[PDB]
Amino acid sequence: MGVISDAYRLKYTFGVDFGTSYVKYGPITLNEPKMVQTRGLFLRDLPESVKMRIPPDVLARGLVVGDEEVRKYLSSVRDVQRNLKYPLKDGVARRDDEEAWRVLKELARYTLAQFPVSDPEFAGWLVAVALSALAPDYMYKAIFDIYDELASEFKIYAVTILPQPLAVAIAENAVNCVIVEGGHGNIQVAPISFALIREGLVALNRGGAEANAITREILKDIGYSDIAREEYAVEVVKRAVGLVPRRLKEAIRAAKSDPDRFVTKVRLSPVVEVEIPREYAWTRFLIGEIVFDPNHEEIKSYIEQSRLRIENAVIGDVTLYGEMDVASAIITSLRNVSVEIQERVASQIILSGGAFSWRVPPGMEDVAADSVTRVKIALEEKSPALASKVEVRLVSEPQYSVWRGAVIYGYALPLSLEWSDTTREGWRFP
Amino acid sequence: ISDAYRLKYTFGVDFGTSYVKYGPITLNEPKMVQTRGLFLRDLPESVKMRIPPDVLARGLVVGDEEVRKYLSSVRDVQRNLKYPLKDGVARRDDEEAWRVLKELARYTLAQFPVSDPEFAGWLVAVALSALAPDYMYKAIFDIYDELASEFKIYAVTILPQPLAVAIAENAVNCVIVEGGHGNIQVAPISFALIREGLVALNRGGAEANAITREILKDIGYSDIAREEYAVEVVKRAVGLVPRRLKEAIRAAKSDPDRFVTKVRLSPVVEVEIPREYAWTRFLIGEIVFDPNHEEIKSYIEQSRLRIENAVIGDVTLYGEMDVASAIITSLRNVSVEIQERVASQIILSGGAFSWRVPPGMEDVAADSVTRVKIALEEKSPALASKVEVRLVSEPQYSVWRGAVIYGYALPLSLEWSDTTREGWRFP
Amino acid sequence: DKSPDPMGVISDAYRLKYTFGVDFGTSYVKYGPITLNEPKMVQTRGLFLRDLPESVKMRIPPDVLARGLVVGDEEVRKYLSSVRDVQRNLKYPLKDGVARRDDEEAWRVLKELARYTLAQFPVSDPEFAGWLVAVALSALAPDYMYKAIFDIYDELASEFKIYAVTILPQPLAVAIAENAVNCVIVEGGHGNIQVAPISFALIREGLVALNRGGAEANAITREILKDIGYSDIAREEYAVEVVKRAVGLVPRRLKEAIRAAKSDPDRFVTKVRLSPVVEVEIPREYAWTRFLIGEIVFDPNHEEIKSYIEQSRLRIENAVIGDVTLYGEMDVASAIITSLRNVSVEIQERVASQIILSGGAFSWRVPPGMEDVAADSVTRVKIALEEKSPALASKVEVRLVSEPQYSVWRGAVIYGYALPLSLEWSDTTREGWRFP
Amino acid sequence: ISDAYRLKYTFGVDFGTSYVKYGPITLNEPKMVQTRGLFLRDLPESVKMRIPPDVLARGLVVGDEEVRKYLSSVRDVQRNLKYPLKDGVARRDDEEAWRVLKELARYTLAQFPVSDPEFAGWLVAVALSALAPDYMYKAIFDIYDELASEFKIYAVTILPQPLAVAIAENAVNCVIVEGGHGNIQVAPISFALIREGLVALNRGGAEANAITREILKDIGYSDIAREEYAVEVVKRAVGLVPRRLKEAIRAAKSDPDRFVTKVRLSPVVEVEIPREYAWTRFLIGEIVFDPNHEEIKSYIEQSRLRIENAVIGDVTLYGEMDVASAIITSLRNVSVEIQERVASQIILSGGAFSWRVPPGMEDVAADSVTRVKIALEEKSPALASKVEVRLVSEPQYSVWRGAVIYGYALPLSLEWSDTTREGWRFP
Ligand SMILES: Nc1ncnc2c1ncn2[C@@H]1O[C@H](COP(=O)(O)OP(=O)(O)O)[C@@H](O)[C@H]1O
Ligand SMILES: Nc1ncnc2c1ncn2[C@@H]1O[C@H](COP(=O)(O)OP(=O)(O)O)[C@@H](O)[C@H]1O
Ligand SMILES: Nc1ncnc2c1ncn2[C@@H]1O[C@H](COP(=O)(O)OP(=O)(O)O)[C@@H](O)[C@H]1O
Ligand SMILES: [Mg+2]
Repeated sequence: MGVISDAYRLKYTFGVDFGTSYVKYGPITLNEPKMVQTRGLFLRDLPESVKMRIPPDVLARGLVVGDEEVRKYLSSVRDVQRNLKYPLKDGVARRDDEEAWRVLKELARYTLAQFPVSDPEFAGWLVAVALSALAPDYMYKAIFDIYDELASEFKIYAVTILPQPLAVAIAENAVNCVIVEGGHGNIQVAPISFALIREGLVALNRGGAEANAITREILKDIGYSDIAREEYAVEVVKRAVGLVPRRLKEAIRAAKSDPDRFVTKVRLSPVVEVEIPREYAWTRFLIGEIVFDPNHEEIKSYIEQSRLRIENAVIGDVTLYGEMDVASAIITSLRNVSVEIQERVASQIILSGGAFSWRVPPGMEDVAADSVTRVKIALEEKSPALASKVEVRLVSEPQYSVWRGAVIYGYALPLSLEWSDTTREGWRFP
Repeated sequence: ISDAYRLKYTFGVDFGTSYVKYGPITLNEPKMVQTRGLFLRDLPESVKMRIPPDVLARGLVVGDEEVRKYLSSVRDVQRNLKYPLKDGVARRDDEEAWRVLKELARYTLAQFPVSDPEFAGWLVAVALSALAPDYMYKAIFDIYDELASEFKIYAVTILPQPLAVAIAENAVNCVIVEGGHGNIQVAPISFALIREGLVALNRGGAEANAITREILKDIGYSDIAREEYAVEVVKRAVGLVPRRLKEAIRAAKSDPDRFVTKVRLSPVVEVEIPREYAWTRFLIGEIVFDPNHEEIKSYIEQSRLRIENAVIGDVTLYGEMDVASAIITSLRNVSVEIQERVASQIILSGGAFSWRVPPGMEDVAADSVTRVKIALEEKSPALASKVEVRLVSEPQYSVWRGAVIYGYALPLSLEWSDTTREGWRFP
Repeated sequence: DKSPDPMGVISDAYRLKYTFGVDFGTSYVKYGPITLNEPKMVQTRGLFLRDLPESVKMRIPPDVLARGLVVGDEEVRKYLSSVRDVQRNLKYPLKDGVARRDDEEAWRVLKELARYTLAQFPVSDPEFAGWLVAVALSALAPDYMYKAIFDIYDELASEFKIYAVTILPQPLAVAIAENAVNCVIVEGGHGNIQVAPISFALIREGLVALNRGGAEANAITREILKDIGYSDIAREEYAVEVVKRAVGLVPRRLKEAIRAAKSDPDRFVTKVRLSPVVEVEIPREYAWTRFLIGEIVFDPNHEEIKSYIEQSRLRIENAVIGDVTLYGEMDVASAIITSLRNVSVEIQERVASQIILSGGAFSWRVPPGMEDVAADSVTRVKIALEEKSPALASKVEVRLVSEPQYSVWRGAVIYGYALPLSLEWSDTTREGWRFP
Repeated sequence: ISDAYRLKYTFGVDFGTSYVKYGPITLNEPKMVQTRGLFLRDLPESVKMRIPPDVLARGLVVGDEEVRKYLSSVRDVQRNLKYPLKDGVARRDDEEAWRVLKELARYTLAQFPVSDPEFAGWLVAVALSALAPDYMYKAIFDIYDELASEFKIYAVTILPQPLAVAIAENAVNCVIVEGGHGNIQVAPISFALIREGLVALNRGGAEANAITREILKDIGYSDIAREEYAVEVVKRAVGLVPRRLKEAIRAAKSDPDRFVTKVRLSPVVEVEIPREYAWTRFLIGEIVFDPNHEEIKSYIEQSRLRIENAVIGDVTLYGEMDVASAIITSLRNVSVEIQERVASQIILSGGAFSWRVPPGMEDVAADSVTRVKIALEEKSPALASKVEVRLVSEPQYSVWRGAVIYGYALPLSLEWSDTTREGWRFP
C-alpha cells in the first residue's frame, strides 16, 4: 500500500474498452489508445498446406487475434462463420458460449502483451475495464476471472470494471447530462447524474452495422454485387461516401435535381475503383440517416425484400428498440427519469462513439448534416420546448472517449475499496 | 517415414504441356522428357522388322532418344504421335492420351533403380496444371496406383503447378504467371492457390512458333516451315521481345544490318534472316505478350494463323487478352483486402518467358520482366509502382523444385480427400 | 520316321535354305540361294537368233534355235561371234535401271533371265516346297515394273516350285546388308549413280539420280582409245570395257594429276593384253588421260572432258524416268548434299553420318606407288565433300562396301528371310509377299 | 526328199588345185583324179587311126588312167596338158580351163551309175577354193546345169574349202590353213568363214618346185630340170623343213654325208643329191613357210626364181609374208572377244604341208606343225602358249568329208541367192 502512490498509478494504470467491434487499450501514459478488432480466428478448419507454414506455437493455441495476424490467414479460411468469432456481436456475450469467452480472454492477453515490464519497480498493472452498459452480471464476473487467470502470465496488481456511458461522462467531466454512445452493434442512451442512472437507460438495436447493411444493398443496386459480398470493402465505402441529411426528403430531391454534384469515386486498391453513378447519388444520404431514423419509405422497401433487417432484441432485462429513432430515444430516457431532475439532465447531451463520426464535405452544408446538427433538428421537430433549452455536442475523439474515461476512473477510484457483487464497484486483486 | 528417408527418396514429377520434368530430391536438377508417346500400330513391316521384339509387344514408346528413332518413318504423324497435354488437360474419353501419361509415369520411375536393400518405396509428388479438373487428379492417382505392382511406391500426392512455383520461390503472397507451350496461366497465391482469381490465356510458346512459321514462308523457306522441329530451333535462336513493338520496328528498319541473323540447323542447312525482314524478329517474342497489332491480324484474316478462345471445363482461355490485363483481371477476381499484398510480387515462370536480350540491344530489345514492367506502366501506373516483377531463376525447373519441397514437407498423417483437394494416397 | 512339317515353309530352318535372291542390275544380274557364299552372276542381256544364216543355224542344237533367244554369259558368247547385226539382236533390257512397258522384247529377256537364274539350282530335298524369292529392283523402277516382275515370276511358277515372291529397292537392300539403319546409299551402276538416304526404309523424297556411270567411263575410254589410234578396237564394246577396267584411274585432284602425268609420262604409261594377239598400250603422250576415265564418274565438268562433248563424240545430259530426273552434269558431292536437303532436318544429322558406296562403278583401286596422285572411290568422295561443304565432311564417315556388286544381293536374301510370310504385298503399302 | 535317201545319194566333189576328190557319201574314202585334162589337139594320122574315134571327137581326155596312156604321144605337154585350177581359181577368159572342169565334173559322175529304180537324182555338194570369186561359183553351177541332161542330178550346192575342213574336223572355232600348189590360204572360222579375216599367200607347192628346179640345175642335171614331172618327184622325195634354217644348214655343211640321198625317177633314171649340195634339201621345205632368207634371195637376184604379190578378185596374195605372220594377221582381222578361241585351234590342210621327217633327223628336221609352232614361238610367244597346232587326219580326204556332211545337213527348202551366198540350185 505504497503501491497506492499517485506517481505509480500515473504510469501503470491500464485501460481496456471492450467495444462491440474494436477494443481500445493501452496504458494511461499514452496520448491516444491502441486499437484492435474484437474478434478471433479459430484455426480448426484450415487446410494442411496452410497449417504447415504456420509457427508451431501458434497452432498450439488454436486461436489467433490482433489485426495484422488475423488478416494473414483470413484469405484461406474454409468456413468464416465457424472460425471468425465476433464475441461481442451486440455489446454482450451469452455466458454458455465458451468460444466467445475464449476470444475475449485471448484479446485481454494480446492487449497486455503489447506493453512489457520495463521498470524494476513495476509491481503490476492497475487494469480498468470498460464494459457495455447492457452487460449482465455474469460478464463482469467472467471478465474478472479472465484477468485473474491472466495474472499468472502478466503482473496484474488490481482489476476494476465500469460501464461505458459512465466512462464517457468521466472523460468529459460531465455531471448532469444525457450520454448517447453510438457503436456498431447498438446505440445506448444513458442519463448521467454523477454516475449512471440505471432506470433511464434506453438502448436501440441499430448502429454502424446497419449503416454497412444499407451501403451493401446500395452496392448491389449500383451493380458491384461481387464487391458487396466482402464485408471489409463495404465498410471502406460507407466511410468514404455516406452522408447524413438535414431532412431526408429535402436532400433526396436536391440530389435528383442535381446528381452531378453528388457523384463520387473511391480508390479501394491500385486495381479496383468504385463509383457512385449519377443515377444513385441520392442514396448516399440513406447510409448516414439509417443510424438516426430507420422509419423511411425507401428503407422499408429493403425490409420487404429479405435484404435488410430492422427489429428488436432482448439482452437480459433490456429491450433494444430496433425502430425507435434517436430523438425519441433521448425523450424516452428523460421520461424514465424523475421530474425534478428532468430539468437539469436535459440541458446537456453528449454524443460519443464511432457511429456518430460523420463529417460534412466542403460546400454541402445546405443538405448534408453534421452529427450534432441532425440531432438538434431531430429534437427541434420532435420536442421543440426541449430543443431550445438543450446544448448538444459530440466529443472530440469519439472512439477514444470511453478509454480516456476508464483510465481516469482507474486512477481516481481509491484502492481501499473492494469490489462487491452487490455494490457493482471497487477493486479485485489477484 | 524417417526424415533421413524423405531427404533421399522424395520424388517429384512435373507433367508439363510439352516437357515432363522428373527425379528424386537428391538431384541438382530434374531429368527432362518430351510429353509425348509414339504408337507403332501403323508402321511398315520393313521398319517393324528392325525393332527389338519386346518393344513392338508394347506398341508404344516414350522418351526423347527412343521416339526420335522411329519418328522419321511414321506414315501419318497425326494418328501415331500423341502429345497428351496439348493444352494442360487430357479429356476423359481419350484412352490413348492416358496410355501415354501412364507410360511416361513408368519411364520416369524406371530411370532410377532400387539400390538400397532398405528402400521400401518412393514418396512421389506429382504437379499437374492448375486447369486439371477432378477426374484428372483421380486418373493420375489410378495410374500411379496401378504402377505400384511394378515399382515400390509407398505414397502419392498431387498439387497444382502455380502453387509449386510459389513454394520453390518461398513466396506466400504473390501472382504466379506460368508460361508454357499451350497456355499462359496467371494464378494469384494467398497461402494456397486462390481459385476464383486464376486467369488463363490461350497463347504460349506454340503461338510464338505459329508466327515464326508464317514469317518463314514469306522469307521463302517454305520447305523448312513445314517441319515443326526446325521452327522451334529458329524461334529460340532468332525471336526477340520489344520494349514497344511499334518503336522497335522503326529501329530495325533504319538499321537492318544490326538485326540480320543466321541459324545453323544441320551440317547442311542454314537459315538466314534477310535485311528486308530483320524487323519481324520482334513479332516472335511479342505475340506471347500482346497479339493486338496490325501486322499480326493480317495473318489471322488469312486462314494461316489462329488467335482464339478455348473452353476447358469451367475455365475460359482468352486468346486475345494481353499479359498485363490478364494480371489486373486476376487481382480483380481476388478479395479486396488482400489485393495489396498478393500483387506486391509478380513471379514469371515457364519457357515461354525465358527470352534473353542479345548483348548490345538493350535499347529496343527487352527481357521478360522488362516487358511486363512496361506493360503494367501503360495499363495501370498506380499498380506498377507497388509491384515487384521478377522471372524465376530456372524457368522450366521451378515447378519441379516446388513439388519435391511439398512432398517432403506435407505430413503423412494427412489423407487425400475429394472435398479437401490435398493429402496422400497409399498403394 | 516323322511326318513332314506342314508349318514347314515358315520354319527358320527351311528359310535358311530356300530363300532366293535375285538382284536385277542394269548390267549384271546377281542371283542365288541364301546358302551360297556369293551370288552367281550373269549379264543382263539376251541374244536373239532370228537373223542368222543357215550355215550357222545348222550347227546349233535344234531346241536352242526353237526358242529364238539365249541368255547366260557362256552361251551368248558362243553364238555372238556369228551374229549379223549386234545392235538389234543383243538386247540389254535394263539399259538404264528400267525397261519401259511398251517393249515386249525387253520383258522377254528379263523373263528368260529369271528362268535361267532358277534353272541353275535344282530340287534336291524331298521336303522342298518352293523357293522364297526376293527380287531387288532399282530405286527408279516404277509400279508397273514391280507388276511385270511379279507376273514373270508368277508365270514361271508352272515351271519351278516357287512358294512366295517379294521385291525391294536396291538402296534399301544395301543398307540391310551393311546393317546400317541411318545412312546415305550411293549406288554406282552402269547406266546411273543413284543416291538414296535411308532412315529405316528408303526416304523417297530424298533420292537423287545422276545420268552417269560405268557407261560414261567406257565412253571416254572409247574416245581416248580413238585418239591414240586404236579405232578398230575402239569400235568393239567388249574391248573398251577391258581397257577401262585395266587403265582408268581416279585423281585426287584432276588438275594436279594431269600436270604430274605430263611432266613424268613414263610413270603413267601402261599396257593391256586383250587376247593372245592384241595388246593395247597407252603411249607417253596420252598417259595423263587415264585420269579422265575415273574422274567422269564423279565430276564431268572439266575442260578436258568437255572437249569430247564439244565434238559430237561424248554425251553428258539429263534424263527423265517417270517422276525422276537424272542429272547428267551434277557431281557426286553435290548429288549427296542435294539429297540430304530433301530430307527432314531432325534426321539429317544421323542420316548423313554414314555414307556407303555400293556398285561396280565405284570399284576403283590405286596402283601401289601412286597414292600421291591417284585416289580410291571413298578418298575421291571425301575430298569432294571437303571442298563442297567442309561443315558436312567433318561429321560424315564415308566407306565403300566390301564386294560392291554382291552387296545388293546379300541384302535381298536377308530381307527375303526376315519378312514374315503372314504379310501380303499391297499395291499401296509397297511391301509384302505374293504367292503363286 | 527323205533322210534315208540323203544318207545314200549325197554326192561330194572337192575341186582341189591338184586332185579332185569325189564320190557319193556311202564311200569309205573318195575316189581321186588329177585336176587336169589332156588335149589331143594334134596328132599324126598313124596315131589318130589307133584311137577310139569317140576319144578323138572330144579332143580332150581326163582321168589319171586315160591321160597316162595318151600322154606318151602328145606333141607339146606344156600347152596340151591343161591344169585348170592351177591356182585355186580359173580365169574367166579361159575357155580351155572351163572345158577341163566341165569334163571332170562329168568323169566324176560317170564313175557312179544309176543302180536303183528309185534313184531320183544326186544331191551334189561342191567345195571350191575360198578365193573362188563370184564367176567361178556361177560357172560351176552352169557346168552342173548343163550336165543335168546327162546324169540324174536333183540338187547342187557349193561351199568354201576352209569351211569344209572345219566341218569335217568338227572344229567350231579354229584357223584352217589350206596349203595349195598355187597359194596358201589362212581362213579363220568362227561358225562360218570370217571373210574379213582370210589372209592369202602367193606361195606353196609351186615355189617348192621352182627352187628344186634351180637346185637341180646347179647340181648339173639340166636336162631333168627342164622337165616338170621330174622336179615334183624330187622335191617330194628329198625336200626337208628345218627346225631353224641357219642351224640346219650348218648341220648339213659340217656333216654332208648324213644328208646325201638318191631318188629313182623311173625304172631307168636315178638322181643323186651330192655332198656339196646336201644342205639345199632344207630350202625346198622352207620356201613354203619363209622365203625371206639370203640363200633363197640369191636365186631371186638372178632372174631364175620369183616371189611376188598377186590379185584374185578381192583378195591380195602376199608373196613374201611368212606363214607365222600370216596367222597373226588373220587373227588381228577377227573380232577381239573371239580372238582367244579362234586362235586356240590351228589346222593344216593341203599337200604343201605333207612333210615328213626322215627317221634319225628329228634334231635338225621338222614336220609341218613343228615348223609352225616354232615360227609362232619366235613371232608371238603370247600366241604360242595358247594355241594348239595340228595336221588333219588324212591330209587330203578332209575337204571332201566335210562337203558330204554339209550337203547332207543343209535344209533343201533353202535356195541359192547371189547376195546371201548359200543354198541349193535345181535344174
Ligand atoms: N470516420 C467514420 N465514419 C463513419 N463511421 C465510422 C467512422 N469511424 C468509425 N466508424 C464506425 O463506428 C463504429 C465503431 O465505434 P466504437 O465506439 O468503437 O463502437 P464499438 O463499441 O462497436 O467498437 C464502427 O461500426 C464503424 O463503422
Ligand atoms: N530459350 C527459349 N526462348 C524462348 N522460348 C523458349 C526457350 N526455351 C523454351 N521455350 C518455350 O517454352 C516452352 C516449354 O517450356 P515449359 O515451361 O517446359 O512448358 P510446359 O508448360 O509445356 O512444360 C516451349 O513452348 C518453348 O517454345
Ligand atoms: N574394276 C572396275 N573399275 C571400274 N568400274 C568397274 C570395275 N568393275 C566393274 N565396274 C563397273 O561396274 C558396273 C557393273 O556393276 P554393278 O554396280 O552391279 O552395276 P549394275 O547394277 O548395272 O549391274 C559396270 O558399269 C562396270 O563398268
Ligand atoms: Mg467503445
